[PDB]
Amino acid sequence: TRERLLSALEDLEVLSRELIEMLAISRENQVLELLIHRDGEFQELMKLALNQGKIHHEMQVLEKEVEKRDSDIQ
Amino acid sequence: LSKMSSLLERLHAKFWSETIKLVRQVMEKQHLVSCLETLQKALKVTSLPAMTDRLESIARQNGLGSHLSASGTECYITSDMFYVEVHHGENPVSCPELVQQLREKNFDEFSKHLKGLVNLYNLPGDNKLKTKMYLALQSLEQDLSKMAIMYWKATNAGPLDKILHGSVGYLTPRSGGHLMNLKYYVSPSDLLDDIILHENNVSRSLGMNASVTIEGTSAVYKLPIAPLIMGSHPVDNKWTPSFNSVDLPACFFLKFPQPIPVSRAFVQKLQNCTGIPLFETQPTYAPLYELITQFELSKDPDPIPLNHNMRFYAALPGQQHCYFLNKDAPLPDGRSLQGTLVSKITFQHPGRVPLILNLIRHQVAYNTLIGSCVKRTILKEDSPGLLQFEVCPLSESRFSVSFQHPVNDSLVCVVMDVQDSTHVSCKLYKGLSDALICTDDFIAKVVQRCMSIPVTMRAIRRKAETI
Amino acid sequence: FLPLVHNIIKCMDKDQDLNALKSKFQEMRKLISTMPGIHLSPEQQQQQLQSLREQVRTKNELLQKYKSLCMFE
Repeated sequence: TRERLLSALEDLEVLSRELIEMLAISRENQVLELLIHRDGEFQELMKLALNQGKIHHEMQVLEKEVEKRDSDIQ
Repeated sequence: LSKMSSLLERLHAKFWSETIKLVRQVMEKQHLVSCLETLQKALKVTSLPAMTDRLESIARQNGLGSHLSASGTECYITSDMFYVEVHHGENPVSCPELVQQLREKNFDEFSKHLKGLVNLYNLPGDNKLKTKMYLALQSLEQDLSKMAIMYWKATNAGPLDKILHGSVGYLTPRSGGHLMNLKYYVSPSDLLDDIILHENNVSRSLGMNASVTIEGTSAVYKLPIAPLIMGSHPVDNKWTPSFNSVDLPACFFLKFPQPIPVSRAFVQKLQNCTGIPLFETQPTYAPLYELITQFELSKDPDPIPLNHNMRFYAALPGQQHCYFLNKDAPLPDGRSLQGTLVSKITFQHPGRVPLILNLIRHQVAYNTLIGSCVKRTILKEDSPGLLQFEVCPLSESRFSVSFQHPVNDSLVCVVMDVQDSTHVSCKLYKGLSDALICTDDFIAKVVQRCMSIPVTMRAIRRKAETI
Repeated sequence: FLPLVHNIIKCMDKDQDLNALKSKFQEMRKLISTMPGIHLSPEQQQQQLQSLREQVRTKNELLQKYKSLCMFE
């Protein structure tokens, strides 16, 4: 999640920016439904970021395994 | 699709602490702010203050006088209701319906039975006559136990007999928004599901009810604020005369979840038995034949019109049936069985109710017999089967079924009637050169087994196929 | 990011910069969480998982082919 986080970052930031004045001019929900839509969206992303984190760091071990194996071959 | 505009607008608005600064300055220098907060209440995470705001949001829709007393205790203050949750009296019962609905996420039906007590206190009295009618309701409600007790005193039979062929019906208890309902009919075609045992832990929706509550009318009836039964018969009930009483502007009403296509004779049957007329105004009486069909085509409703066009079809596993009910027959009066649809039944005192129910019980079994022909099963352009059955009316809650003989080409005119709550006599007319088909005890047995017609029209054909 | 917006709306109702600061903290923790991700595509990660497994297996395969044969008579 690279281009996805920034897309989730910029959408949630400008939508949070959007909700500031609509509360201010009252003293809608179409912009609110996208907030929770991106809320449950981006909750997948840092979970998928740590999914990438556990996968990336698992591959670090595996290539450390085969480096010794190749060296043992070597 | 509004996100693309949301992505486009904020990107231009990007090219943000002044927005917070302008909002505070606009704040520093009614309904709609509560509107956005209430629209946010479904977005709030559950907690002690959030469900308090959720119930106060609910009470905004219910209209109740919102008072908070603690983080766990709340008091509902209105015209005629005062209970606490975790008038003219305290909370009648902290019923487990109220407690368990608030404990779980049943906040919607928390609002419903709050309005059921509003339905229990929707009287136009000066809040003194309201309680009096409610007391007349309660005196009626106190009576309602007695007949159920009385009939239990009369016999220690099953609840089905208390429902089918007993006094009153099944005394479903009232509880808050729940009213005391009475249970009166089910066919065994309705009763058997997938064979349901008849234990007393019965659902509050399995079938159809006779719900009773009071409703304040312009018409004024002398209703007993005190109970109407202080002396009681050994197996019957006995009603003392009214008055305490006063001229209370209401009548006790019997309510049903559905409109019953009832005969014209049933209307005068109910007009005579109560004394209070069934119709304050006359509707256009249409024949009972087209009333039961829409009564018996909408119980499993579909958006698509079926449009049987007076011919009915029965996609049965063993035989194939085609039906002619024959509304508006050449009867000697010139008119068929006309009728109306009813869910309001008026009665002044608790002595009126059990006799009306027998008339309804007489009336309802006739709807279920007739509408057993009425079906959604559409088997189409089938040359085998598709027997020409012509039902023809004979009298009120009576008819006959004249149809092509299968063996000969003659007629069998099966005179049929309803004679009690579920009792049905069966009669056989037949072509003059014809053989044995059935005994009517078998026909009464199958009707007293399921009281349907295409089953019988199969089973008669089955018994004719045997003989 | 949702509790930050909830804190913003509760702060403005009761009476922002700190919520934006922890939003930027979420941004930099996401930037830390970028080097696990689309650097090598996740579908391509799925394909090269089989490549690494085949590498391990063929390395083992040549190892028991070297060990297994009786080169002595």
